[PDB]
Amino acid sequence: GHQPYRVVVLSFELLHAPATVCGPKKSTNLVKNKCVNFNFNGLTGTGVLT
Amino acid sequence: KHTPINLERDLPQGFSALEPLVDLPIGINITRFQTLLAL
Ligand SMILES: *[C@@H]1O[C@H](CO)[C@@H](O)[C@H](O)[C@H]1NC(C)=O
Repeated sequence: GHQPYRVVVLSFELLHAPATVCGPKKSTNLVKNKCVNFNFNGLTGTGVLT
Repeated sequence: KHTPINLERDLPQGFSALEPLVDLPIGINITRFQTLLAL
């Protein structure tokens, strides 16, 4: 109650501007020659990768 | 686009596309621009 304490405060905000600041993006392995779904950097679809 | 040009005093009669280099999320407006030289 009388000992030093270190304090850190984080603030966020939004407005009419590009985000340009985002956190981690997870990833999976790559498979071929099988009917599989895919998400290749924002593009979604289903097919066979060759 | 960097095009090697033969000896000529005018823009050549040809076609050449311009590839993109970089995109910057600045979100600012532009109305005037200038030139810079070295001496
Ligand atoms: C640039 O100025 C114009 C008016 O001069 C304004 O409409 C526009 O929103 C401005 N863009 C900015 C500040 O990014």
